[PDB]
Order: sequence, then structure tokens, then C-alpha cells
Amino acid sequence: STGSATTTPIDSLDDAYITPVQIGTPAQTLNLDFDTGSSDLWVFSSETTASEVDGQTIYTPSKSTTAKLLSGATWSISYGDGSSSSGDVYTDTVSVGGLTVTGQAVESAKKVSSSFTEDSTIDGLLGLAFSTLNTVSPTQQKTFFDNAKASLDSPVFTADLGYHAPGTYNFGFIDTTAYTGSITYTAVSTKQGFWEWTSTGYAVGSGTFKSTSIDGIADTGTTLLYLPATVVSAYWAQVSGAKSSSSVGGYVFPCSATLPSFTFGVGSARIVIPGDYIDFGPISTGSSSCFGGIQSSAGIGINIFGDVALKAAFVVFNGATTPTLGFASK
Repeated sequence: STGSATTTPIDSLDDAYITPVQIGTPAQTLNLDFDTGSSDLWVFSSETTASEVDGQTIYTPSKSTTAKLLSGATWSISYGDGSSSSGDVYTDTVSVGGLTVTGQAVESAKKVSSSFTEDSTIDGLLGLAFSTLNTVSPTQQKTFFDNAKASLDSPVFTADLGYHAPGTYNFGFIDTTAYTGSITYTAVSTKQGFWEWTSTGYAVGSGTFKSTSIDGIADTGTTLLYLPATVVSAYWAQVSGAKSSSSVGGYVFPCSATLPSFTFGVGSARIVIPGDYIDFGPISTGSSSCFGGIQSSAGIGINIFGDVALKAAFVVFNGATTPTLGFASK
């Protein structure tokens, strides 16, 4: 089996991407944030506190003939950005881009934090990290990919995120027309539950490549690129007027600037993030100060290759017995 679904930026800044997901029978289609940095599939639902729903599409298990309450199971999650949600659990039929899993744990939200309520475009999350991070208690549940794996033509999924444009998530196959050159594969540690890998270094603009090991996670659910303070300082030093603003919460730069590219290493290969990908627009409406897309991971505790980086590549999440990551230019 395979699946293929289009993923679409939620706004003009690519703050996140939504992908339609069919849940239940008859299908209820919700637009989910596919997140390779977490492992829970959770949804706004008919059970969500009414004041905490503001425009999202909800899952109503009572209207699905294949929904079954997973007796006694609850879930509760906190994300890196301080957001959170919690609730109970159903199993139901879930399909992505034509790929169907029966008996998928669908985590129904009773409560969501304000940042979720305030984002009308995201109806929930579909986690694609390792199932060891799944928060369902007392019986941990498997991710959609983990459930689909054995049925797939190849035990892989791919992320092809667009810059200010739709992209694609594929399950079970590698579209060899979706990238240029070759895919370079690199080792993964699953020890923390993430798609964790080691970049071989970086370059700023047309500068020389610095060979240096940068451990981090490939995380489609994080908007920006979070790297060590040394690396980030070296980047913003090349933008006149750029500075780190504690009041704003990271590096800002004059909106009149032309941003240099940023290159990261994958083995001997190189992925180039164009400067425009690093612009996240005015800090507030009408401001001439713009927020940077490369920020310090100091105080996060881990480096994060978020959408800013991943959207510059065709990325293979290889779920073989020994998982690996592949990156190609496109």
C-alpha cells in the first residue's frame, strides 16, 4: 500500500502546514498538523470544552460507526512551545491520501491550550515521531505510521514541504521525480524518541563550509531552525542591523535586508536554505523589524531542524529496522 496527500501552509509565513485526514465512517475530514517531533494523533472533538473551540473542525465519535472508546485510556501532552492538550481515546479508521489504518488511536481533546484555540486552521496533530513518545495511559498507543508500516510497499514516509506553496507527504514510496540529484542518507538515533541525526556542518551565504557536528531532530511540527548560539550568531552577523532582542524573543532584522542563504551538511552533501526562507515578517503589524527564521536552541536543550530547513529538501523518514534519514535537494 501507499498514500499521498498534499500539505498546505496555514498562512503566508508557512507557520505550519495542514494535511487532510479522513477519520471514521462515514469519513470526517480534519486538517491535521503532521508532526515528526511528537507521537500522538489528537483532534478537536465534540468532547472539547466549548469555549476552547474557535472555528476548528471537530471529530464527533458518536457519528462514526467504526469508533470505539478505548476504555480507561487518557492522554496529556505538552509541546516545546509551551502549548498543551489532553483528553480520552477512541480507536477508529484513519486514512491519509488513500492509505487506510483500522484501529488507529484517535486521541479526543477535552482540553486544549489557548494557542490551539486561537489557531482556527489546525484541527489537531498527527504525530510521526517514534511510538515510544506516545502519551496514552495506561496503554501506550502506536502512531499512524507505525500501524501502517507493515502494509506499506516500503517502510518509509517522505516530507516535501513547499516554500509559500503546497507540498506533499507520501507514505510507502519514494517519488523519484520530486527531487534533484541523489538522496543522501544519514544515521538516526531513536534514543529520545525523535528522528535525531547529526549534521556535518554549515555555511552562511557564499562563505566557506564549517565542518562541525550538529546533533538535532528533523521536526516538521516546528516552524523555525533552532541551532547552537555560535552558529546562529555567525549567521545574523552577516545581516546589517540584525540583533537578538530579549523583548521580542529572538533575532530580529531590518525588513529592508536581503538575507543570505544558510547551508547545512548531510554527510558530504549540502542543503541550501535560500535567504527568503529565513524571513518571518514584521514582529507586529506595520513594524519594520522582521523576525528571523534561524534562532538559538540555547535553553531548548536540543537543536531543531524545523520547517525552515526541511522545506529546502526532499526528506525521507526511513522506518526500516534500523531507521535512517535521507535528504535531497529539489
